[PDB]
Amino acid sequence: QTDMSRKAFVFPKESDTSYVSLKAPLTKPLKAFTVCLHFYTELSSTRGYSIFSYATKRQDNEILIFWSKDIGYSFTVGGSEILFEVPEVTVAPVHICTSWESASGIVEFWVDGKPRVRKSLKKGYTVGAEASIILGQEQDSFGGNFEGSQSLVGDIGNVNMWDFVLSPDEINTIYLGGPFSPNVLNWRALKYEVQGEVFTKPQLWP
Amino acid sequence: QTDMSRKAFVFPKESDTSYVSLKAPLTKPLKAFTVCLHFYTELSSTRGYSIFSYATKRQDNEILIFWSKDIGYSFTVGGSEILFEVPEVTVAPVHICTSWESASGIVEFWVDGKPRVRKSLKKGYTVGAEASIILGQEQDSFGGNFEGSQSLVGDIGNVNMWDFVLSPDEINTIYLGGPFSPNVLNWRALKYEVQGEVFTKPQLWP
Amino acid sequence: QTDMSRKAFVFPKESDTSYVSLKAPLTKPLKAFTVCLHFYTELSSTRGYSIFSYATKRQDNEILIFWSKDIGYSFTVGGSEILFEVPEVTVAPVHICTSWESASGIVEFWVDGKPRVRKSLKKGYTVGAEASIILGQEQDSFGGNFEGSQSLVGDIGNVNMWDFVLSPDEINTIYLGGPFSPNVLNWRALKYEVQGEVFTKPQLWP
Amino acid sequence: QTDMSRKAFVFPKESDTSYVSLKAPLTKPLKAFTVCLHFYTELSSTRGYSIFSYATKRQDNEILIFWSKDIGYSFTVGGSEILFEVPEVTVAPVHICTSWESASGIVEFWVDGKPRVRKSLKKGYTVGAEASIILGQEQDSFGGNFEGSQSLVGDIGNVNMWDFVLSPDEINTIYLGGPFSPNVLNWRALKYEVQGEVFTKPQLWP
Amino acid sequence: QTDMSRKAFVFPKESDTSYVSLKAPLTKPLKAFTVCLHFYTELSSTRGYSIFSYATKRQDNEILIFWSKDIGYSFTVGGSEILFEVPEVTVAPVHICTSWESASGIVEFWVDGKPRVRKSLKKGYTVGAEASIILGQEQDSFGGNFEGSQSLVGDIGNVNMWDFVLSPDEINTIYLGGPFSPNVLNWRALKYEVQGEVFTKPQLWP
Ligand SMILES: C[N+](C)(C)CCOP(=O)(O)O
Ligand SMILES: C[N+](C)(C)CCOP(=O)(O)O
Ligand SMILES: C[N+](C)(C)CCOP(=O)(O)O
Ligand SMILES: C[N+](C)(C)CCOP(=O)(O)O
Ligand SMILES: C[N+](C)(C)CCOP(=O)(O)O
Ligand SMILES: [Ca+2]
Ligand SMILES: [Ca+2]
Ligand SMILES: [Ca+2]
Ligand SMILES: [Ca+2]
Ligand SMILES: [Ca+2]
Ligand SMILES: [Ca+2]
Ligand SMILES: [Ca+2]
Ligand SMILES: [Ca+2]
Ligand SMILES: [Ca+2]
Ligand SMILES: [Ca+2]
Repeated sequence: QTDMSRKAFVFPKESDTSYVSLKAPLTKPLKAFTVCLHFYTELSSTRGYSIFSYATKRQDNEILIFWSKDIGYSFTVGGSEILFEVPEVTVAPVHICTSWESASGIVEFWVDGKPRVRKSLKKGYTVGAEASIILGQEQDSFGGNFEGSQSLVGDIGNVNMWDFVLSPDEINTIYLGGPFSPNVLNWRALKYEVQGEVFTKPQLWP
Repeated sequence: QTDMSRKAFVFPKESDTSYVSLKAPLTKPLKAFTVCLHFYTELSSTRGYSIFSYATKRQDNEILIFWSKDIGYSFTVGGSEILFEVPEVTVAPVHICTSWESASGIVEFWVDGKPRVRKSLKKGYTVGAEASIILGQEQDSFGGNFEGSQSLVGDIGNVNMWDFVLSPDEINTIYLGGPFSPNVLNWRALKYEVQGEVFTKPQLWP
Repeated sequence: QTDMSRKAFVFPKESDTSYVSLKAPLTKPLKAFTVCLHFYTELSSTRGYSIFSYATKRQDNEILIFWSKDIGYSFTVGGSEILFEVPEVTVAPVHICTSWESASGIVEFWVDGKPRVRKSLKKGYTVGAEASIILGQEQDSFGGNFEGSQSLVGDIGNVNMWDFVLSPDEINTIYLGGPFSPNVLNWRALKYEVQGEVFTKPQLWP
Repeated sequence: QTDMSRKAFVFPKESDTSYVSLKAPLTKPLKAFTVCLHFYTELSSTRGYSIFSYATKRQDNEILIFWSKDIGYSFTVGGSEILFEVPEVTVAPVHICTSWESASGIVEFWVDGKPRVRKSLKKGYTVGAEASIILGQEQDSFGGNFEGSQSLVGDIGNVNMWDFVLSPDEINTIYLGGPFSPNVLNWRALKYEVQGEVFTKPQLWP
Repeated sequence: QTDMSRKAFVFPKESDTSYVSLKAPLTKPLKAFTVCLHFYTELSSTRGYSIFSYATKRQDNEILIFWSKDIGYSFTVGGSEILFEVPEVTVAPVHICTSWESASGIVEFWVDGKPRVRKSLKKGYTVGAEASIILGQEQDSFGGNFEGSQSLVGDIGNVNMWDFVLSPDEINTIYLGGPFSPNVLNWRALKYEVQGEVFTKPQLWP
């Protein structure tokens, strides 16, 4: 386990080879999850990019968080998609927490600790446990077929994942930096492999 | 019996079918009232929607608070309508209180604790006590004929109603959240029943 | 005498008949005066209205503070006018103070405690003491012939008047609502008569 | 000598006859100087005006601070001139300090305690002390040839002048109203001759 | 050497002759650096200018920080350039810190203590120690061939340089004016040569 606390991955070039792959010894399929992360990039006015990409052998977009140019955050689970529109994008590091629940299909999207409206997606689905998690790229297969025009450029960090929906009060503790214990994927204890041109640096965000 | 403190109803998809019916003990006709409720929806740019629909067997729009696209809050009692202009709208949860008084016809409308100018409406009218209070839908008959295009999407909560006009000091306490106790419809002691795609979830607003 | 503290007059309808008449104990003519008041109205985008009309047998516009559509605050003394043009207006309660001094003709106009530039009006004039003071209407006879399109809609209150020019420091404490004592017209010791649709209600402002 | 503290001159109408003449005790030519003042006017919407004027038998614009419409502050020494352009202006009192040094020609212009870029002007020149200082008018002969379209309207005060360049730290104590002691022209011990319709009134700026 | 603290160099007119040379005590080639500085100029809307020019006998733009009109900051190493574009610019002093690392090519740019996204430049390059460092001008030969169009006008100071990439925390204390000690170029201990119309004055920025 590597403690990545206060560190961030830097993807400083547009490329299809640069990525990191994050391990998840997860034994059971996800009836719900939350994923939170920090990212920073100036691509938001140039083009879309993959922020977080979870894939399984049956489904290359099993969870994906994706900025889509001139729209906002695409959030898609099980290959079906919703949009959270962002009409005035800004150049700053941004903290997103997203969460999804099978029992109701409710999606929550939180940006910088402010909630977006709850939306419905994939009620009754179940996210596969045998999955490849990739940062820095969008993957179109179980572990590859990355597209250079979908790569992230800039920084990502504080990637945390839970197998349950965090309440609003928990998400405030995340954003404000209280203590917490992610039970699927944990930045304090991350297991990962780095590929290509990717660096670990001090985080820019406070 | 249910105490909904810190919980909100979620209507996560547009339909003609998802709604909740709220029950009131009142049998004395309302010579005045206040209703306060907190809600969050992104429909405000796309289309109109019904925030709070109060029908009586005589009259489908006995009280209604409604958002009209590019107009602002429509408010109506006894089927007669006034408009509160909202020249620009922002995506965030919004708390409104509205109160009406037959003896003067004055309507007050309050948005996030800031008052709109008082207006006259239906002086001398009297709202019927036999009531079908419905959230999430607009009703065009007593408890039915919902127009799906008028449905709410998103969250509603803290629905409280009083048989009298709250003073400005009380209304500030409602918004900032101090102690109070309504006598027509109390969120902390809410008789309700639920139909269709409706969920009770932790409230997104502090 | 009525202490109108915390209370305001509400004019909830257009009419040529809703008004209040304020009685001044005023024997000697005014070589100088100050008037301060709160009002709140949505007419500002739509048409002009009379904030404060002071009339005499010789002159129906002996003092008049008047909003002029797409122009701003007209202030007239003795029927001569100057304009404090406002480039754009916002819907919130407004506090104004106006002072005038015959011995110099200098007018000061204050809005929310911010001074507008001093101007000259009717140097050496003398305002009559035997006056009809009307709130809610503009008058063109001594006490009547109101014009409906000039009537106020919404609220007025904290109407105070002094037979001398307040300094900048006093006018600040008027806006802050500190200790002061008017001597021509006092909201805590008001003598008035109400005609038509007018109501006394809690004030909508701090 | 008169202590004008807390007081300001008021020019309440446009004319070419109202002005006030300030007497400097100075006898030795100025190789450097600073002047600071508060003024307030609405004319910036409409026309240029002479804020501070200094003239000599040989030169009518020996120092002149002048608002040039659609441009900003003109500053001129010895009849040559530079602009500190101002793209956005607002109706409020404004405090300016300007300072000049023959040994470099560097001008500093400070507006509301926030500095403008240093610009060179009349390097090596020398300013005549046998001078008439005028507020309210531009000045085209030693004491006269005023131009009505260049008169100031509104208020002027805190006129202070030093025969040396104040440091940046000193100028902050001016703007924040701390202690200082001018030696060419001192608002706390002023000599002046008021002429025409000019009034001394309590200042509007804090 | 001189302690220049609280003082800045003023370049008050455009020329191809006014410049200062800073004598780095530098002997071993730089595999990384940080340079921080304050500058203030109104040229940013009119034309580009050289903020900090480092050259070696082989290479006239060995490190160059430059403003490109309607583009933003150009940062170049070894003659290769990246843009940190700026869509809106304001007339105020600006503090920049910039860093580069040979081992990765990661460039950081910090404007007023806000980080720009990290970008890749000149991986594996090395920066020569035998160098001419010049402010006020761009240099196209080792110590000369200045272009008037590329001269700085206005003020520059607090120039500090390190032979290593400062962390985000260390860069914050620089912006906040906490204690630090540069090891390549130090404003507390500057060695420099001055040519032409350049002056040392008290700094305008806080
Ligand atoms: C989310 N998205 C559809 C915009 C892009 C990803 O889809 P795909 O390229 O992986 O097929
Ligand atoms: C308020 N409204 C008139 C815009 C919509 C509701 O009217 P209705 O559809 O119930 O007849
Ligand atoms: C509108 N006005 C204040 C300029 C003039 C009003 O004159 P009048 O309508 O009272 O006769
Ligand atoms: C143009 N100016 C306003 C800076 C100077 C005017 O000098 P003058 O010709 O009006 O006396
Ligand atoms: C402006 N620039 C920094 C991109 C290039 C400058 O080239 P040069 O003028 O130093 O030769
Ligand atoms: Ca894919
Ligand atoms: Ca893809
Ligand atoms: Ca209806
Ligand atoms: Ca309907
Ligand atoms: Ca009249
Ligand atoms: Ca009239
Ligand atoms: Ca002149
Ligand atoms: Ca002239
Ligand atoms: Ca060069
Ligand atoms: Ca060059």
